[PDB]
Amino acid sequence: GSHMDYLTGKWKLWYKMLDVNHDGKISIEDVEESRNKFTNLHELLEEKAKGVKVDMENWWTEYIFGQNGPKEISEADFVKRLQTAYETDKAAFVKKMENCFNTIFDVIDTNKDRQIELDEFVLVFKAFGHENEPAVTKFFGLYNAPAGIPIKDIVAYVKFTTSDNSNDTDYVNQSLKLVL
Ligand SMILES: [Ca+2]
Ligand SMILES: [Ca+2]
Repeated sequence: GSHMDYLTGKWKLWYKMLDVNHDGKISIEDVEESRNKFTNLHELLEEKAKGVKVDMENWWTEYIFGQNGPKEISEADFVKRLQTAYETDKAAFVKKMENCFNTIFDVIDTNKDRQIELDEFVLVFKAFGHENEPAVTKFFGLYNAPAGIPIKDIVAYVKFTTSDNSNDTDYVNQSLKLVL
């Protein structure tokens, strides 16, 4: 239904952000390119960087790939598995999406002040291959928190990945059509 058609569009858009190497699959080269450029661009040294790399890779294997999952994920396979999950238990699906973005936004939280500064936010996109800096910054401005968007803005990506309502004012859906 239309609930699903609007959601399918957001899920496909979210797939293109995750596919860092624009090859139509989610694979280990995506995990490696994103984690390597995240640590390098935060001026991290070898130990703290590898610890950040373990954290990034655990996020991918838990919330994207899934245990007992395929080695590579197409967009079709990605939307098929998210659709099946939403149809079987929506409440559980929302919780998993909450748990997902809670994990990643803590990685993005580099100073650990439990908020997402402008610098932390532009760099996760830059690490994930997205260099539209005026569009990331205008995206940041939409949340009226100039010096710090609190990490309970995973509720924005919860809306983006779980809401079935085409009427929502979704700043994530709006700005990712500009950044990527
Ligand atoms: Ca890829
Ligand atoms: Ca921070």
